[PDB]
Amino acid sequence: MSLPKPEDVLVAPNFGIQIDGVMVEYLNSVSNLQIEQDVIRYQQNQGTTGRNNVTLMPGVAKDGSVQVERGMSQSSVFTQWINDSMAGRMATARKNATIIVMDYEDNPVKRWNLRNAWCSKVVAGTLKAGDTNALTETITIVFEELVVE
Amino acid sequence: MSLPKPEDVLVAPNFGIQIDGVMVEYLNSVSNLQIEQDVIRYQQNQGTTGRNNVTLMPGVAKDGSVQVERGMSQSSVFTQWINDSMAGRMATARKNATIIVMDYEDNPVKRWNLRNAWCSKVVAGTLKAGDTNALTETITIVFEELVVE
Amino acid sequence: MSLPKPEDVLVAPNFGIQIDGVMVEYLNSVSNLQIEQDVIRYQQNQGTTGRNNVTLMPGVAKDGSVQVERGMSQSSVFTQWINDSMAGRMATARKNATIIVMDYEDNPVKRWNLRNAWCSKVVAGTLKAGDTNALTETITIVFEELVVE
Amino acid sequence: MSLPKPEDVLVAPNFGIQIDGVMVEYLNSVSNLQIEQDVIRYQQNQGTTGRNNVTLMPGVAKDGSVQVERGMSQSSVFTQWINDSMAGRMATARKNATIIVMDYEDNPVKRWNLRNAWCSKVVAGTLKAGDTNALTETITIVFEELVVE
Amino acid sequence: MSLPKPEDVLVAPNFGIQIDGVMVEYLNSVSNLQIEQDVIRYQQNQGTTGRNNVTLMPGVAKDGSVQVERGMSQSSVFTQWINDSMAGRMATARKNATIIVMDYEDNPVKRWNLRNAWCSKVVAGTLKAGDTNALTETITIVFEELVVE
Amino acid sequence: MSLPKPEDVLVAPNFGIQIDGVMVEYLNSVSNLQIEQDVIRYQQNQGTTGRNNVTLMPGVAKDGSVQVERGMSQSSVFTQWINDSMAGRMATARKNATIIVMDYEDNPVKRWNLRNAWCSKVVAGTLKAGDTNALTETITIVFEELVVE
Amino acid sequence: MTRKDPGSSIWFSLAIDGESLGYFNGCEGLSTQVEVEQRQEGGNNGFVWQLPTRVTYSNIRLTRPLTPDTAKVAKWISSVQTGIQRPTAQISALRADGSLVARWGLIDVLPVSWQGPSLDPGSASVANEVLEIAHHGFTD
Amino acid sequence: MTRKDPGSSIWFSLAIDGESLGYFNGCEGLSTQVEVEQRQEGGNNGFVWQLPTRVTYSNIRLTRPLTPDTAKVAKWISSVQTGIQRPTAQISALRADGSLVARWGLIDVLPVSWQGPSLDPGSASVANEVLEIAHHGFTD
Amino acid sequence: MTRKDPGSSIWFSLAIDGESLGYFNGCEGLSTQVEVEQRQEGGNNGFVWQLPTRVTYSNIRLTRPLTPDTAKVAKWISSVQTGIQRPTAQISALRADGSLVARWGLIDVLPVSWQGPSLDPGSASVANEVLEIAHHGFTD
Amino acid sequence: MTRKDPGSSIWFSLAIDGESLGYFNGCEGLSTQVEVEQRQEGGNNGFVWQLPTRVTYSNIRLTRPLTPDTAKVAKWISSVQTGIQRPTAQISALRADGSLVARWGLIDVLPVSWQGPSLDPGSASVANEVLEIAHHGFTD
Amino acid sequence: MTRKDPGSSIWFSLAIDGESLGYFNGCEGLSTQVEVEQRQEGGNNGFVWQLPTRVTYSNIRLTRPLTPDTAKVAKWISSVQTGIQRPTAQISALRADGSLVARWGLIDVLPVSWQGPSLDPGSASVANEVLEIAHHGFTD
Amino acid sequence: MTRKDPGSSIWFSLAIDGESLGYFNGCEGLSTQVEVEQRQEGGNNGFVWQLPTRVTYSNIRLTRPLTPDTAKVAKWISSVQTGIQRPTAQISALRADGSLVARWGLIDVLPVSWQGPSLDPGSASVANEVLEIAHHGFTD
Repeated sequence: MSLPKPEDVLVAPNFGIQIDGVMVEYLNSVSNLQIEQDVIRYQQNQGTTGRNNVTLMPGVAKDGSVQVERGMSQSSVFTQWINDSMAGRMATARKNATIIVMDYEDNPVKRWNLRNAWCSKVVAGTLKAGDTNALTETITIVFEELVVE
Repeated sequence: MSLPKPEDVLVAPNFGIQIDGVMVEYLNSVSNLQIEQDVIRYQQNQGTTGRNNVTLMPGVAKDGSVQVERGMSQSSVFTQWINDSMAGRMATARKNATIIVMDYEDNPVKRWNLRNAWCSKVVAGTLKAGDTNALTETITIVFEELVVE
Repeated sequence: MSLPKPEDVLVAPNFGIQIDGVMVEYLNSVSNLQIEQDVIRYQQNQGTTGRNNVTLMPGVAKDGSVQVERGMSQSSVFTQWINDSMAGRMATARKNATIIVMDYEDNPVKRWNLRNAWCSKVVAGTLKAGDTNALTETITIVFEELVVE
Repeated sequence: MSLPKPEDVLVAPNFGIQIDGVMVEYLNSVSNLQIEQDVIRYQQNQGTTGRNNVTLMPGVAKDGSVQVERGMSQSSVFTQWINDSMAGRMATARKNATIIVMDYEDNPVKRWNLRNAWCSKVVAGTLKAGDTNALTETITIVFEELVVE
Repeated sequence: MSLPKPEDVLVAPNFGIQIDGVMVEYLNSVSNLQIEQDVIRYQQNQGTTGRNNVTLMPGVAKDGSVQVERGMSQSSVFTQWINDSMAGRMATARKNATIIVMDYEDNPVKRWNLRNAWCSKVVAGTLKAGDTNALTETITIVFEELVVE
Repeated sequence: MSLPKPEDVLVAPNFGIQIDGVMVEYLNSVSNLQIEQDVIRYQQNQGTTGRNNVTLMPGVAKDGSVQVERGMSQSSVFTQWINDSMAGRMATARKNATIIVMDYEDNPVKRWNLRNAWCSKVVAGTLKAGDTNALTETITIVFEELVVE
Repeated sequence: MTRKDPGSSIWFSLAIDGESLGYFNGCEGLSTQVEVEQRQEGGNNGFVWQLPTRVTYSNIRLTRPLTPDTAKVAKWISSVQTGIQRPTAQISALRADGSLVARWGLIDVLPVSWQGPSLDPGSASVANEVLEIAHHGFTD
Repeated sequence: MTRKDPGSSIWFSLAIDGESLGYFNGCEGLSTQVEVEQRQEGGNNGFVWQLPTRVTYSNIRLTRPLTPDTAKVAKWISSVQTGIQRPTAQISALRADGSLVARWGLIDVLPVSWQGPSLDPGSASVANEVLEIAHHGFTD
Repeated sequence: MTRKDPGSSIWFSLAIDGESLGYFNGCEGLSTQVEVEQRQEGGNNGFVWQLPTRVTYSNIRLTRPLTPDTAKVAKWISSVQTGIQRPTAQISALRADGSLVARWGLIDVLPVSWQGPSLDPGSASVANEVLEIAHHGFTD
Repeated sequence: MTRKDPGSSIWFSLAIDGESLGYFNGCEGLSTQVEVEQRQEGGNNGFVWQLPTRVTYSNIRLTRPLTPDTAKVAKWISSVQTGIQRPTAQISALRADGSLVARWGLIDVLPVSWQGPSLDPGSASVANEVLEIAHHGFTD
Repeated sequence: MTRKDPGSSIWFSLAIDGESLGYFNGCEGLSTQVEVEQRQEGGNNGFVWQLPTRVTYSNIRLTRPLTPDTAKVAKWISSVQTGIQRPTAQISALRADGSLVARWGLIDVLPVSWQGPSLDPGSASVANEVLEIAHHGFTD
Repeated sequence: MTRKDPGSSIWFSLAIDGESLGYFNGCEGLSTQVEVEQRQEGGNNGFVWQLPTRVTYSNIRLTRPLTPDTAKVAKWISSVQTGIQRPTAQISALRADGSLVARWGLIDVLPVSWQGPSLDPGSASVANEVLEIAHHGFTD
């Protein structure tokens, strides 16, 4: 924003998913806008292979986007999302999602609207007795349609 | 707990299982809940290949979580579990388990209730004559149903 | 070309794609002139299996360039390019491109003309709350025919 | 076993196998008690997922051992073991084995009985002219029946 | 050669091929004279499985030896070579080749006479905007017959 | 050999092959005695697949020892060995070989007799204009019968 | 449409009525063919008339883990000497919620084949007996 | 000249008219054949005369995910007892833009087989009912 | 339920009585079918009657590692000239504990084929002679 | 010699004349066979006499991407009723220089089959219609 | 006893006597079969009687590396015109120690086929001539 | 014994004489079969007699890279209408240096088929015409 040479610097994410995924949360990543490529080996009168024609594909989606809600506090809302999906109840599990990016000052500048969220995984960090950092309750979120914007 | 920004630090494991665990249980690494996904490439009549419709799968399991009992002391209860269990005798081999997580103060906060245990492996560390650290009796407990909570 | 062997110091890129440019464009990854071989095993009357003949093949193309526009500012041309190819409209998505290499002094010396550009991928960098090194809106550009010159 | 924190230290290996041992020896490598995996996704009548049932498996043998005798002295028992197997003569090839683990003070506390040893591979270290390390006559021992205790 | 224990030095490459050479050539990092083998499990009469009999094969070529002309100067000689093989014109692309090695003092001693050069690949270095090293126009040259001498 | 703890030192290689050796010899590695295993999962009347007995094999061969002449001097002996093999002429190709391991003091103690050797790789090191180390004319030697002693 | 609810091939419920066969574990081949008789009208070239003729239902292979209740199936099969009872089976496809997608049923059944477990000391899997069911009309 | 890229094997549109079968999801085997008759000229070695004879259209296998609207196709097949209907269906191939590349139309439709879903407790997929169809001619 | 005790396909017990064939190592193809006969009612389209007639048992292929006791099998097979004997065989599947899941038996056996070892200088396996077995019924 | 002019299997030129079928993209099966007749002499064991009898030219399958000009092919195939035309084809293999290595020309063609595109929502490819071609002889 | 002497399938010994065919390198298909005859007892549903009938020995495919001594086998095969000779043959299985496990013998032999080497400029292998051999009976 | 001279399957030499076919590049299927007539001696069981009858030589498939000299083959094949010459052929196997292991020769030849190149715009290979050749016997 401020300069013609800006960078959307780090330390500025958030979300607005209806599951109360708030407060401590770091290290979301692996966002993608997948599109693969076809192959045709077209022919002509000259007999040259005619280069390599390429044509469009489906939006691959399935972008597992990994969220790391560092530290599993008394809040167990993340494990309620997956435990809901395991038995079904799509009325509450198939949640819309949004990832917010804020600029050099804490103001939103771009939003990666997520069409469908799933939360198909939840892992926990190693429980080593003698280390220093904290448990990480990493979540993997799957889509149905690709991100927008 | 103490603050709205908490972190259950790495140093708070313990295991309450019917096999008599002892003072050293130390490292404990892999623990997750996997559901997986499929693909429906449903297309309507507008001609679009449509979004990759995604539907629910079963509760993928067999997530053995490795319990590194630092020290092959005279307590051979781990190998015994493998042994009797290897020769069958599932009357004393299922042994539903539990992993306990505590705060800075040693009070349980979140417990990963298990459903069935196997102890399907037990590897000892290298025996180099001249090294420094201890001997690790790594375990590979296996589930039948996934963890709970 | 000032001296006998001054080569080309790598700090001199700039693109020339038809869509609107970018101030920074702070990386430009591998570009290739790919073409593999064939194999014949011909033997002469003498009896030797003979040197394995190697004939030719088509220029495989499909060269992917991971143009990295350091910083996702409000310039959404990159995500407008792919979102355009998601639905079609080759009239505005099949735009030929040019990569310019500049001399030790900022003058163009060699240009890699691209016969067809596609923008089949846009991937954002990880958002670690507490890290550095800004955001990278890495782009992958596909071809139809290989580069020229 | 001096105190309830024994952490049986790793620098105490030895083994009496039927052929003559060696004064110098170290690096007794991975020795485990592995079990297989049986999958039987069972279905009830609630239409539920069915927790993937896990069953019992054969104790899978062939636990490879990489004994590392420091250097090839004039002693040639190890290469006589393999040269004996490569021709036959099981009367002197299939021999029992026993890895001994010693206490913090040099007394035996736990023994890994091996039912059948084979010595299926002897490999020498590199012969670099200028290195400072020593030759290693690494052995690989396999089993017919898994270890005991 | 002056001393009684010469072993050459890495700093003595040069090559004369019918296409024009360049001033500085950083690398050439593959030079193989590969020939493969067989396996015959021949049986005599008394019963042994017999030694692993091995025989002689083609001197398999395709040992493209990647070359690194440090600096894509205005000299477009390399990209003219590949641009011929792409369109055919094998009369001028199938070039004979040589590689010269010199002593501790610059004088040829051993020459790797090639037999058929092809230049089937031209790859440029990353155009990082801020690095320090130069630009490498790496060339991959393929053979029809393996090297000589 | 002197103490009951011979740290039989890495720095003592040499070998005598009927084709003239070299005064200087940079490398020697990857020599072993390899035999594989069967897996019979036998059954009794108790039904336990209790053990998987293993049975003897051929003396698996083709142990590529890899000789590294410290430098490609004017001595073209190694490339004459392979160039002889490529055209046949087993009268000069199927050469016996013997790697010698020398005592702490430069005396022979153990000898790896190579029953039948025949070279198949004379790969050479890379040429960098600015490096420091030397040219390595790596040799890969193939066997027919495993090494003896 | 509440984001639909498309069927899948994991959730189901397979059962046979009558004799204590219990609930099975995997279906296959449920199909209804229609025999068509092709008559080539000699007057005009360009196609061959397609006319329907009868409807035939193919066999169904049902599999389940080998459990001690397999003695019931052998008793049922070997009852053909004294007469076979023909109960009414049921094949259903579900979603993870346990609700219904489309429930089929077999009007009358008849054992055809019973491929027993393939015992093997090496391969690690569950013994899967296979029961083959003859078919009749679809219930409605 | 523009780049009229050809029909990708992804974008399409499949439909059946008449009975509410809706829109399908996959097609295979759409083909027209002629039965050449070979007569070997006796006095001339060197070839065998090829003479055209009639034109025939092969069957098509249309597959869609199993949805609760599968009760219609099962009803349609079983309607042959009391009178069947041949609705007229379409098969079209499109590009990403949704324009038309080549639109074929089945002149008359007759069901032949309906391979139902293959239920399986292990395989992670989605039930795909297979509805065959008898060709009768191409529209124009 | 004691967490049940489902059958598996590793633990077993295979034996033949009579001639000292001993205990085998792997079964296959143990199966029993029914020869149904299809008759099509003329006036009632939509189904074909599935009348049940007889029952046919199929052959069994038993395999074991080649051991010096294979002379007994060749003696048994080549005894058909001077009179054969039909002992009674058993096929049982067990869980790991060594208990019983389902014990089948063969009323009367008869050799059919004996595929000997596939000798090979390269492949690293173990000789597995195969003894096919004819059948007469299940014991109860 | 000029380092020879070796054959290749990528560069080619496939065309059909006559109706505006245009240039195709992939050949297959171009083959000529004879039909030898084996008569075995009774009194001379050791061999069976081989006597040539006629030659026969096999069919050719030509494939190309599904372009909007596929309407011409269906028009050609469905012209059998009102009268067909046999144009003259060509099948030529080339080296990358664009020169000629071997040129075959089909004397008279005739459609046999047209396997249309195989539409599939999940498979990333491009539709390849297949036009089988009957044969009458090579040209010279 | 003494940790048993288990059979293996890598050590062997294959030889033909008489004509200087020498020692071979691989065997396959050594098998004996008895053609059972099935009789359906009319009045008793429940099985089909199994009755033995004759014994039949199948052919054997023996392979060896192509060696200049292949002129003998070609001469032996082409000796049918002037009278053939059938020498006894031996097939034996061995352990690594070289001790006998089970030594079979072929009473009388006869060539059936000789699949010569499959020459190929690309494939890196060794020519393996195949000598199919007839059979009469096992020796004792 | 000069460490033997074992045969191999890379070095060879394939040629046909007479018509300028030149030297080929790959062989296959070179084989001789002797038909055996089985008569079941009714008196005694345990074996079935094996008797030799005639000796038949199978076809050979020779392949080579497509070269402009393929016009000679088509002239040879299409010469049936005017007369076919049967030139002698030769198949040989050599070691690394180029000495002889076993040289076979076909006394009389005859074309049976010529499968031309399989042109493909994507598959990177070299066109390999296949000339199937008849046979009359080995030479000595």
